[PDB]
Amino acid sequence: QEVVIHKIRINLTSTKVKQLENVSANIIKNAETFKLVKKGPVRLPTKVLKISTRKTPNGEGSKTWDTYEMRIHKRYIDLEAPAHIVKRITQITIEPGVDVEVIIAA
Amino acid sequence: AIISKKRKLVADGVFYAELNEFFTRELAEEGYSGVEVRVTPTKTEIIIRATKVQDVVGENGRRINELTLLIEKRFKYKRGTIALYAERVHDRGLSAVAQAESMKFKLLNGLAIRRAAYGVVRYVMESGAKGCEVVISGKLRAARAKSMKFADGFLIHSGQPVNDFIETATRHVLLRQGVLGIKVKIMKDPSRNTSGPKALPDAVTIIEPKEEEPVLEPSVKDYRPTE
Amino acid sequence: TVPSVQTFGKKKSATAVAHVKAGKGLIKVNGSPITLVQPEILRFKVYEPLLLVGLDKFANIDIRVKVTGGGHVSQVYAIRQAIAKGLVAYHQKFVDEQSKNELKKAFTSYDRTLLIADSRRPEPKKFGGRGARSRFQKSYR
Amino acid sequence: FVPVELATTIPVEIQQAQQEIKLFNKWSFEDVEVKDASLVDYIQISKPIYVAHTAGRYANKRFRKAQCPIVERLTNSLMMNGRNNGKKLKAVRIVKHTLEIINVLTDQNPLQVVVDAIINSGPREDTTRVGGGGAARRQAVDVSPLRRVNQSIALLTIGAREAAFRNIKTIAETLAEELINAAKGSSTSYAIKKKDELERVAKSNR
Amino acid sequence: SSNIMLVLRGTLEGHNGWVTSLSTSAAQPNLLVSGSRDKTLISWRLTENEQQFGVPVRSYKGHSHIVQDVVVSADGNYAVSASWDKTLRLWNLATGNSEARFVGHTGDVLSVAIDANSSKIISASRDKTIRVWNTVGDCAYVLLGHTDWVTKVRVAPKNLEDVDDGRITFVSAGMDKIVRSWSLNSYRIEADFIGHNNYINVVQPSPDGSLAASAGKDGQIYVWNLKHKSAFMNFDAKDEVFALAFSPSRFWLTAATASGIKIYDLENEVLIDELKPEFAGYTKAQDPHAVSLAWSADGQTLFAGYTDNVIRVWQVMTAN
Amino acid sequence: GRVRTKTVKRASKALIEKYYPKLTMDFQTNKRLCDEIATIQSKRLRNKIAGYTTHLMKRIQKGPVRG
RNA sequence: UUAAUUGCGAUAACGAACGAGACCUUAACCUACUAAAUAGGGUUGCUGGCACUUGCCGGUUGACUCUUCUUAGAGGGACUAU
Ligand SMILES: [Mg+2]
Ligand SMILES: [Mg+2]
Ligand SMILES: [Mg+2]
Ligand SMILES: [Mg+2]
Repeated sequence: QEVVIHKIRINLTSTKVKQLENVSANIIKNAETFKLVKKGPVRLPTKVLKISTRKTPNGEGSKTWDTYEMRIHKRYIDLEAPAHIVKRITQITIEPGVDVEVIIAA
Repeated sequence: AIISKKRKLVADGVFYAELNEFFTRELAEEGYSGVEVRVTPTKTEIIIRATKVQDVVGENGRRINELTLLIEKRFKYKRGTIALYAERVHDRGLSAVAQAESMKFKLLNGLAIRRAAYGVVRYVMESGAKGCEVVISGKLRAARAKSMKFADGFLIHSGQPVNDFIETATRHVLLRQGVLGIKVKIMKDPSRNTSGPKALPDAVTIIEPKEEEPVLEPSVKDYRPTE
Repeated sequence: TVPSVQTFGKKKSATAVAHVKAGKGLIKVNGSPITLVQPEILRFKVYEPLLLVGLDKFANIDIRVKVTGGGHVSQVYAIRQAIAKGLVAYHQKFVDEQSKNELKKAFTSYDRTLLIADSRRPEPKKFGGRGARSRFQKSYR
Repeated sequence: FVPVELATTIPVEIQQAQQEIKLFNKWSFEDVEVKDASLVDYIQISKPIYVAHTAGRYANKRFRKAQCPIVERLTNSLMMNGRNNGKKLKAVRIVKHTLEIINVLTDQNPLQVVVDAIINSGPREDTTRVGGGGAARRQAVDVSPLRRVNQSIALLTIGAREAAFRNIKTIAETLAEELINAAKGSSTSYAIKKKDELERVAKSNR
Repeated sequence: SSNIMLVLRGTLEGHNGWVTSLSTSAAQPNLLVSGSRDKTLISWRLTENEQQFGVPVRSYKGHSHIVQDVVVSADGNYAVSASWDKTLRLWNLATGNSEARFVGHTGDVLSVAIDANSSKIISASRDKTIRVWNTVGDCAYVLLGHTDWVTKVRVAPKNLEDVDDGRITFVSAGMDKIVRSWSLNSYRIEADFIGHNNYINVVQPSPDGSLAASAGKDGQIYVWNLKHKSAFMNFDAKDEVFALAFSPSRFWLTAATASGIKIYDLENEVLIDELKPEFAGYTKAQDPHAVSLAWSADGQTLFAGYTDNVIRVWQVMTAN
Repeated sequence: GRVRTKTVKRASKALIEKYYPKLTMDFQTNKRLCDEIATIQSKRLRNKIAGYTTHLMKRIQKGPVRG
């Protein structure tokens, strides 16, 4: 007997976007075909991670500078959900790049 | 561990760089071409695209085995957490890195530079890519520095599609007189480019309209009524 | 429920969110009477739409504007835009098309950004200088 | 005179009948006349405003700079010296004070006074760098009306600042007295003095 | 012979995009809904006070792209708007708030047809489909049968055909150069009317409903019998057309030609008037062309909409 | 400073040559036509193509032109 | 003619390639969509003060509801359009 509502909460992470977006699409499609109550795939400010460096390794030349960056997207979600179907959902449909974390909200 | 998400992502990136430089250092003689890191909740698999798959595999699959332990020894991963997979490259012609390593190896044997480079570019054209370039700089048979370019087809230099299609590799070759820089640029065919745009930005494809005969002017028609 | 609509106005960062209801001529920005905007000289500007149309235009209306961001002049201009946009939105939605028409005519007939947002927005600073289009200095010798 | 009840009580002078837009609720643009027939259409007294500060796009196009209210151009040109480049609030307060002073000195509703001062101090002839290297000369050239307006504003504000520098007298009042001198032909004004000097140099080098 | 000449009375303005469609509520005389490229449906009250014939009432914001066709409800309280923002919108004409947003097309929508009385919704769209919606928002039927964009679907009026039929017939057209009329309950295909040498842009049935007219680029107007299932006549406008509207009482046909408006007396098969109003500063090639037409219930007033963002009223007064 | 370089003009000219009966004086309609009937990567290029096609439609309506 | 070897064209030149553009990031516009206690808002509880007329200004992981504002995806929007 594992009927207790779990309030399970997922949080995604991805350097890129489309993999994260399709992962979220898969998670929501699985939850809805499983008849679950969800708080939608909320959108969080994609944290830009910036580093500005000098191009020249020696400092000679006109001052020229460049800005590398990533843009990380988190977009957590959360379900009012039982265990076994949901934990199985968590352990399925992961592609590389996207990192998934689960907290039970115990 | 309890580590900020941004810090963890940077750590994953620098770990990716770890493995990439590792494989370039060691597996070069076996024809290393690229690395990928895929993670399941269970294990973190490392997928190693190489030219000569068996030599990377080694005798009776021993070689792969040792590499795994090195990783688990170097990066403190527990036994069985990470496994290694060897696959043949889809096609060695397209992967510029394999071509550049082939260049370096063929020079190591002391081959004709122009002959070797033209063999490489001909192989690239044979592989179906729509443009190749190989650049060699250094002490070409002399003391004064030189830099000759050997190109065919055509290559685009500017515009974000440069990253979208054109693969590029650079290698240093150790000859008795010093170091020779080789740069390989391969412009992948947009038609067969997965995971990205299927054509160049300015490639306009007009579609042929199907034709019909217009003589049927009056042509009263009737269907049977349907519920 | 009470006919009520919500609008916004901006100035480069400053955002004024205005909620307008069918009330009794209640005009508060940040929960304070509109007479008390600190610029004190830009003060007439916060009145500025009203005097164009005449406050009698909103005697059965109440406006509350919460405003954040920006500096001060930006804040005041955002408040102005919020007020004008709220008047226009309410009158268009519940009163009549022609009413909104003379309101738009009066607003646009004076300091066009009073109704329309200003798109004039700062751009990033390139390297090599103190400003986006400034260079440090050169020696030559 | 017809006050309207609301939940918030707008003060007397602001709420009474003010569909008669005034500069600072004090001075009216009506009755303001442009003497010289040229500089009309180059001063925007036709447009009534309630503050002398309206941040609009008045410099992107070739000639929209003329649509600026004249008082705002004066304000924006008060702030010189580099250090005080911004702080428009300071400039608008100074100009408001100066309008009050002009209201004191010769009641004549001040906007007419400042417009007349602008008209008078414009140099109708200028000089130009023409002499080539060796036999340098000073050529006499006619001037643009818009340039006359802009030049008048610049010389007025320059005179005001130079009068106020390290001086007990304040910028507002120094500007006011310069405007008073410039409404007439009072050569005590620095602005008209420089205008005369420029006119004379142009004339002597016809 | 038939000395009845209509004259313009005034103009209706307020749209900032082309007057794409008009629609008159049967029950209410002075009500007129007009859609524009400005994405804003304007409801007009007709006033007999002065030169302005009609006066706006409510503007219906809620459309992000072009509004193409407009249809009013039977009572005069709802109106359906077809838009290029990939949706349909149903509006209450008193409050002014849309309550239904019909979603599901892939090519942007072009045409709307109201039910006979109230129950169903008929929409045409570039996605080569015709959608039969309910009043709340769900799509019940997805009619297929056109390879190209369907330009317009209009419900065939049911005058007296049988007392009761339990069936609602309508018509559809597009660039397939074939006109497919349909029946609705259940609600399946029926006959094709292949007549057009160049593609059709507008079809609008006669007020009785047994007759319909189609026209397009070629300038040929094919007028057709619905129940009799026979081609009636083939006029030619000698010019590209935009809209055709049947007059209610007269046996007439207004047509929105590229140059002006051609009125045909169908019984005599002869045109009786051209509409070419005056504009200033238009060098004979930038003449705004009519793209919306509407005949009021009496049939004595015509409402037209050009690209000049103008809606004109043509009062049909007798010239003795 | 807009002059609409070779690619837009050539693609447009082809579109006229192939579909003149299917083009109109309008931009929006011609925009959707060119989007549907040809594959254009970036929508800015598609808008430019539609604009040139509309200009050519207006030119033809005024009078036949070379090329 | 354009900012452009950018085009109109004229043409012992013809067709092609790079560069420019095209392209990507960002900035702006989306009362259209998708949603949101890690962002907000309305109503409504329970409370604090004042005016006492039911009005304001407040507080409050209470309840309900909403997404204009804040987010970020899909997209829409301009191409010199008229
Ligand atoms: Mg290029
Ligand atoms: Mg600076
Ligand atoms: Mg570029
Ligand atoms: Mg929003």
